[PDB]
Amino acid sequence: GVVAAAEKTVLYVGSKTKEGVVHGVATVAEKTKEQVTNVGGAVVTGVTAVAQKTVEGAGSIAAATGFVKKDQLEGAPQEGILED
Amino acid sequence: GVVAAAEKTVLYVGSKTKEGVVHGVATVAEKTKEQVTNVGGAVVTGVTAVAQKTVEGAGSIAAATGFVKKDQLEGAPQEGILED
Amino acid sequence: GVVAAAEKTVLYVGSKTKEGVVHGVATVAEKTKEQVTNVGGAVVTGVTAVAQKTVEGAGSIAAATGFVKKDQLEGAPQEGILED
Amino acid sequence: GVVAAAEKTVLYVGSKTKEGVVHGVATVAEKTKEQVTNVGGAVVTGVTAVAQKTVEGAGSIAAATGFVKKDQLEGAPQEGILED
Amino acid sequence: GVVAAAEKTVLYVGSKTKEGVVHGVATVAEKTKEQVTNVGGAVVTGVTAVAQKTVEGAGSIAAATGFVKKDQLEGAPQEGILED
Amino acid sequence: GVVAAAEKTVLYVGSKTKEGVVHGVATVAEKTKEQVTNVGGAVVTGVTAVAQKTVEGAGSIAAATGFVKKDQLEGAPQEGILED
Amino acid sequence: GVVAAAEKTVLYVGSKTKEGVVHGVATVAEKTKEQVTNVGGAVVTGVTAVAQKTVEGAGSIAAATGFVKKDQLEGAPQEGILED
Amino acid sequence: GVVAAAEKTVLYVGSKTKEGVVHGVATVAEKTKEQVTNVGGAVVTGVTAVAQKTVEGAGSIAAATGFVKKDQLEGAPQEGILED
Amino acid sequence: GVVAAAEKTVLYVGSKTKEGVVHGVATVAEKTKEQVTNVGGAVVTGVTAVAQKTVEGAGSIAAATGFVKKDQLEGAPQEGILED
Amino acid sequence: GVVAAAEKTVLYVGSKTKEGVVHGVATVAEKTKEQVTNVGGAVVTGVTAVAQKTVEGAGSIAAATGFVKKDQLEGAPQEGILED
Repeated sequence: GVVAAAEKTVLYVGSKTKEGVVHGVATVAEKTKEQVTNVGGAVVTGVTAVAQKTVEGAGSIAAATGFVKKDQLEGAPQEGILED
Repeated sequence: GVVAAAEKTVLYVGSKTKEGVVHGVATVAEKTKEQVTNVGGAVVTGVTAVAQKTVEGAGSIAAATGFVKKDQLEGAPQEGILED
Repeated sequence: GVVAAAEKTVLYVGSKTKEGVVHGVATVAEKTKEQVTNVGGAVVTGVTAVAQKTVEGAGSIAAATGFVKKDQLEGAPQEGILED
Repeated sequence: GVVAAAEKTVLYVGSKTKEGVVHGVATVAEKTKEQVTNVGGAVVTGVTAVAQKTVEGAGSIAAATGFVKKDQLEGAPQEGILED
Repeated sequence: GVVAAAEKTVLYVGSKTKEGVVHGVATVAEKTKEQVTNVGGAVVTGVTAVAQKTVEGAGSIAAATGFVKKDQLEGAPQEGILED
Repeated sequence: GVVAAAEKTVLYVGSKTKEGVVHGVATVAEKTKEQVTNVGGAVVTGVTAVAQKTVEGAGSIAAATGFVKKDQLEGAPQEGILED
Repeated sequence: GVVAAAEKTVLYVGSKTKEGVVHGVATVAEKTKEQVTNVGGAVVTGVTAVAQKTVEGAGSIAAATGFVKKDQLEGAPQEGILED
Repeated sequence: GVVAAAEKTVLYVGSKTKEGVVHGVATVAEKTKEQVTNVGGAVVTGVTAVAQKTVEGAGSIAAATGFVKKDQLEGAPQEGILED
Repeated sequence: GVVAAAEKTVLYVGSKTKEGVVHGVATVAEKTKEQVTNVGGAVVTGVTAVAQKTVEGAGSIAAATGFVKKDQLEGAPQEGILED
Repeated sequence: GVVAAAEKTVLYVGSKTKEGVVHGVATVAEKTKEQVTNVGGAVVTGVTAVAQKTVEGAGSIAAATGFVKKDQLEGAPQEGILED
């Protein structure tokens, strides 16, 4: 793996790794408006400076699935009515 | 793995790793408005400076699933009525 | 694993690892408004400077599931009526 | 594991690890308003500077599930009526 | 495990680990307003500077579940009426 | 000056002023080193969250003058010798 | 000056002023080192959350003057010798 | 000056001024080193979140003057010798 | 000046001014090194989030003057010798 | 001046001014090195988020003058010798 060896008989020996890293982030937001309206699904908004490492599995960042329907032998409606 | 060895008979030996890390983050938010309205699902908003490491499983950050329906042998409605 | 060895017969030997870490975060929020209204699901908002490590399981940060319905042999409604 | 050895016959030997850590966080919030209204689900808001390590289980931070319904052989309604 | 050994025949040998730790946090909140209204679920707000380690179980911080309903062979309503 | 008047025959009348004010300050300092060496002058360091108001005089914050020499009818030496 | 008057024949009349004020300050310092060495002058360090008001004079915060020498009809030496 | 008047026969009347003010400041400093060496002058470093108001005088923040020499009818040396 | 008047026989009347103001500042500094060496002058470094108002005088922020010499009827040397 | 008037017999009347103001600033600095060496003059470095208003005088931010010499009826040397 990540090994460092020196055999003396100034000196520098080094091994370094980086996986899933986020450095310096600077952000300014002044006059922001955000509306979210959902009825029967999934919504993901506003994800900033996120890091991850997964070894023996599934890695997911900002993932949205509306719905999972695995039935066996009723429906699944959604109704976003808006009027004026 | 991450090993460091020196054999003397200035010296520097080093091994270093980084997995799932977030450094310096600077954020300013002045006049922000946020509305969230949901009826039958999932919503994730505003995730900042998050880190993770998972070894023998599934890693997920900011994940939204509306609903899971695994029945066996009724429905699942949602109604977001808005009027004026 | 993470090992450090030196054999003498200035010297520096070092091994260091970092997994799931968040460093210096500076945040200013001045005039912020937030509205949340949900009826039958899940909502996650405002997650900042979070770190985790999981070894033999599932790691999840800011995860939302609307509902799980695993029946066997009624419905599940939601009604967000708003008027003016 | 994390081992450090030196064999003498200035010297420095060191091994150090970090898992699930949060460093210096500075936060200012001046004039913030927050409204939360839920009827039949789950809501998580405002999570800051949180760290965790789990070894033989599931680790979750800021997780919301609306409801779990595993029946066997009625419904589950929710009604957020608002008027003006 | 975490071991440190030295064999003499200035010297420094050290091994140190950190799991689930939160360092220096500075927070100022001046004029904050917060409203929470729930009828039949779960709400978690305002979690700051929290650390945990779990070995043979499930670790969860700021987790909300609306309700668990595992019946066997009525309903579960919720009604947040607001008017003006 | 700052006056407020109301003449009735909900009401709000208000006059407010702010001069030399410092609001919410959050600061974290983790591993800081500072060396100061002076021989014949003035040094000012590390001034944070300071406010002042002066009306009929001179206002000064973090002011350094090396020396004032107003003689009338010897010298003024300084010697910062450093060696290795 | 600061006056408030109301003439009735809910009501609110108010006049308020602020001069030289410091609000909420939160500070964390973990591992800090500071060295100061002076021989013949002035040093000011580490001034935090200080307020003042002066009306008919000179206001000064964290002010350093090395020395004042107003003679009339010897010298003023300084010697910071450091060796190794 | 700053006046507010209302003449009734919801209402809001307001006058407000701000002079020399500093709002929310968030700062993180992790591994900082600072060396200062002066022999015969003035040094000012590290000034943060400072406010002032002066009316009939001179206002100065972080001002450095090496020296003032107003003689009338000897010298003023400085010697920063450094060697290796 | 700053006046607000309303004559009733929802209403909002307002007058507001801002002079010399600094709002939300977020700063992160991780691994910073700073060396200062002066012999016979003035040095100003590191000035952040500073505000001022002066009415009948001279306003100066982060001002450096090496020296003032107004003699009347000796010299003023400086010697920064560095060797290796 | 800044006046606001309304004559009733929703309404909004407003007058607002801003002079010498700095809003939201976000800054990250990770690995910065700075050397300053002066012998007989003036140096100003690192000035951030500074505001000022001056009415009947001279306003100056980050101003450097090497030296003022107004004599009347010796010299002023400077010697920055560096060798290797």
